Amino acid sequence: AQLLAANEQKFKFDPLFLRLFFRESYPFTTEKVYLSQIPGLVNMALYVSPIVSGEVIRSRGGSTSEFTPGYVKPKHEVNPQMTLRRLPDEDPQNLADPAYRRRRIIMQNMRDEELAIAQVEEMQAVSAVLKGKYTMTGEAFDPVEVDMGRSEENNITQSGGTEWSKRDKSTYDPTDDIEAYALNASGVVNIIVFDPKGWALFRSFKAVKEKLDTRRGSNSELETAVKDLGKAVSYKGMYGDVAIVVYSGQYVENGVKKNFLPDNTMVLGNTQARGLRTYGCIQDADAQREGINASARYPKNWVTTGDPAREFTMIQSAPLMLLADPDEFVSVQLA
Amino acid sequence: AQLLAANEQKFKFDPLFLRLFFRESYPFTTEKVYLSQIPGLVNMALYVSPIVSGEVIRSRGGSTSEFTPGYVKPKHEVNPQMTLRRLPDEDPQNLADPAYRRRRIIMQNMRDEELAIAQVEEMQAVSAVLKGKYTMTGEAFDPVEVDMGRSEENNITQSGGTEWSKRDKSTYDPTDDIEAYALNASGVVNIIVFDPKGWALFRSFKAVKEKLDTRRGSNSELETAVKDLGKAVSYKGMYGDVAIVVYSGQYVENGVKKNFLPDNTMVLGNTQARGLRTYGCIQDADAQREGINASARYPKNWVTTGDPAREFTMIQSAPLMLLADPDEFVSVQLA
Amino acid sequence: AQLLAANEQKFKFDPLFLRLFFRESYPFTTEKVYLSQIPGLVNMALYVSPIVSGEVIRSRGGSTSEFTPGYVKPKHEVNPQMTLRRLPDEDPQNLADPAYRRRRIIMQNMRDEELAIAQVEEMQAVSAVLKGKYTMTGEAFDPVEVDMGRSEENNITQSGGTEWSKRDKSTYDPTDDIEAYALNASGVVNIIVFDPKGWALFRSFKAVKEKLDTRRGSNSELETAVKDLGKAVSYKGMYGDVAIVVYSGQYVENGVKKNFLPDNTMVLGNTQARGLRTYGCIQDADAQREGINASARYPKNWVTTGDPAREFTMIQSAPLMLLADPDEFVSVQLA
Repeated sequence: AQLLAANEQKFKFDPLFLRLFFRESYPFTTEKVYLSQIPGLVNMALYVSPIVSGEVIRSRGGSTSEFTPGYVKPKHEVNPQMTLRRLPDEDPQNLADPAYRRRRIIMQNMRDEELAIAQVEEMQAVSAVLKGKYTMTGEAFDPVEVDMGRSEENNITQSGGTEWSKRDKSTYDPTDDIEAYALNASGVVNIIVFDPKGWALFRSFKAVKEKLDTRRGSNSELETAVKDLGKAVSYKGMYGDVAIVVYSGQYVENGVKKNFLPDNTMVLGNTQARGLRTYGCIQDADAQREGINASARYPKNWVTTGDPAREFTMIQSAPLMLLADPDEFVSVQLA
Repeated sequence: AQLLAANEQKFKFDPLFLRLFFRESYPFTTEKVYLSQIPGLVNMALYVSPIVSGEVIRSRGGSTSEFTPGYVKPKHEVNPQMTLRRLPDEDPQNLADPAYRRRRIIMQNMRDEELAIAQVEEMQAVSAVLKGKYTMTGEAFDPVEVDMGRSEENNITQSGGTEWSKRDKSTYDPTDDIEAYALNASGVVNIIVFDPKGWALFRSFKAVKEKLDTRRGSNSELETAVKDLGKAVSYKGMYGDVAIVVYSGQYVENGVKKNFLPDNTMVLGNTQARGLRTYGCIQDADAQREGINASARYPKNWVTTGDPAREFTMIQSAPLMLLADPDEFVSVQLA
Repeated sequence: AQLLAANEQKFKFDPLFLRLFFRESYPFTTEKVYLSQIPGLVNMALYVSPIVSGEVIRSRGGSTSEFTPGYVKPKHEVNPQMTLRRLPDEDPQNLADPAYRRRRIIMQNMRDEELAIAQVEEMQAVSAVLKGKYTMTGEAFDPVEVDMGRSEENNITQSGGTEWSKRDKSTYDPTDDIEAYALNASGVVNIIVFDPKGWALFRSFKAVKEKLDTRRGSNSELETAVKDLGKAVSYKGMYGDVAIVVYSGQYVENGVKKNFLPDNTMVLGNTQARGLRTYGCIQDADAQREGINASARYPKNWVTTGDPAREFTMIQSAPLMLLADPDEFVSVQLA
């Protein structure tokens, strides 16, 4: 089989959430995850006279710790009936060699599952900032609930007497409403990312556009982060001191697509809300022998025999996407 | 005759339609086309338990996976009496020798036939993604039809009820219509290709003019693709968020030049579609003898005798320009 | 461990359907079964002009493709414990060597497995020609439907209108019904395979008994199949231009006998009806490293470790028994 060092991927394709909210990463050296091992936040100074030594500061963080991550693991065959994509300006002379073809196929595969893996921690963050509840289920999985510690005002839906859909589309000003939503944000609101169908309702108000600064160039760094995701994310403009993003990326189930966000929903938060990227041990006998129990991803290649007589490529990880302050975002289910 | 090494062109002049959507290519090592060998689409990661168990991900090609390549041969003769094109910086002195005469006329031929066949792949590609229907006809060839699988919702016709011509050119704003036609796109649209006639009635609205971006163009490296083949391809700027482009491509019929697209017909879709460039095998003795049947093009030359005591040059190809998801585009039948 | 040279079967138990309808066999090299690659039939040649360029035969036509094979892999074990089944007329002194008895028991083990896979293909074939539609399902092998394309009038039921039980066994004659069901046969019918208990009532009509001919010897070679499976094949005699046989074949379920023909069934068809014996790929990496992907059967023997410290025996296959023309038979459901 192939050596473990064959990990030539070097691609950063985090779908709009791992690349903006969960910059920090904390792998774990133990199977389960203990939340109480995060570094945490620090107090003021403990002002003291310069004659006596003071007390030592210790940061612990949170109370509940005993969580357990999901353990997805994609596995794939490399049956050399694979019709290789014709790389431009590649000589067909190398196409004769079975070894080059096999290496090409396994490298294509590695990309295949690396696109297959990103989605799970993607909707992990989606569920994180949608309600702050996280249920993980599945066959042969022992479903687990995760409570992030959210309040109920972070999930207010516009469902009263007056809604954005059943009022004036010309004279109403959505601002007063957006600050009414963002007042209980535990911080400055900075991202008002939209679901496109919901944005269709939002933009219907003209009062948006006479104040919508949709100048090219969000802030000169947001586009430096979002152009790579040219298929799923789009940037509208400035609503003054804040940015507007429309995201319609889709996760595909066994046979059909599905959008990550609920249709008529929007969320409020900030670009600097720190989010944890905790991972778990890789319970591979080989991994313990190579001291890589603490990592994010793990490739493997091996040749089985007898019943499934083939050779396979293997990935496994433990994503338990977390956010430091669940209440830093408020979710409005539009109506 | 000249050998197979006489393939020194290495020029990429595909007019805007093999470059924006079908960037990849899949030659086949079989006479027919099987979607089973197509990698297809990635799937979920399937939350599962630890090492206790594990199951293989298997990617299907759907139900229909049989197709007939569009195999075709242009033929030319090398009659050493044809008048040579007066290229610049071309010395007649090193042209008097028949050796240069022949090697230049054969090459000028070579070019004009890949130009014709390239027109052909573009024609079949636009036929496929203009409505989702697609057909394969030709004299001395059995008629063939291919269904891309386009949904009925992505073939909207403007003529029904509410056209664009009989509205007020000063107040009727087409942002509402473009958004209502882009909602059912199965993906955020960013390329808004127009036709030379249809663009006029669209742009006629004054509300369009002010919001239009024209400052040098600020989309992407697409400008590099546009300025190369700028003859039939025109670029205006940004619709606020998306690219506005007018295509005026032409193809040579029996004796008449005809536009690539019907006049009042618009295409809407993404800048990163997944488009297939499948090819059949090269059904001839020699290519099989060097085993290069899996390729886009095949040049070859000989001198045939007896009844046609003359020399001939062939190009063989077999395209079936194909699209994974027909529903990531919508066809607006304007009027 | 024994190699692939352990192929010593030479046993023909093709049960009355492989000799009579399924004469020709063809395994592919691609995973799916495409009918568009059958050799097809050949018609009468043409009287070509003496000295002229001729025509090349092109024997294709009829796609009807894209059917998936019925993969089956029954396992067995070679624990050298059981007393051998004493082979008639074999040298017994060499039984002292345990290596010989191992090489004998592996053969005996392959014998039962090939009997079982013949059982698989036989209830596949009978299920093929009784209604057309063929459903194959099982654990770890998802349900699969294969539709032959039989018209609704190929499965006439005697219960429709007048049954045969409420008929005089001393005055009524079944002839008119015979030609009535024989007209929509897409060919002459000369086989009337019966279910013996539903055929006793067929004999119950007096006219059948004397109208049946009992001259020793069939039309041409019908006894050839009869003399092989004498315990379950019987040839009753002649009915003018149609030959009467009764099949009483049975197969093992997990531990029990089941009959092949449902009680009240008659089938009418032609001796020369074309039925393919298609076979699928062998999904075994060893096959590709020996390039034996195109085969009907595949031996395999290896040694398992850790939990099941045993040695296994394997024959993997995937029959997809097929009819060129589903309307080539009439299955009258008696009543």
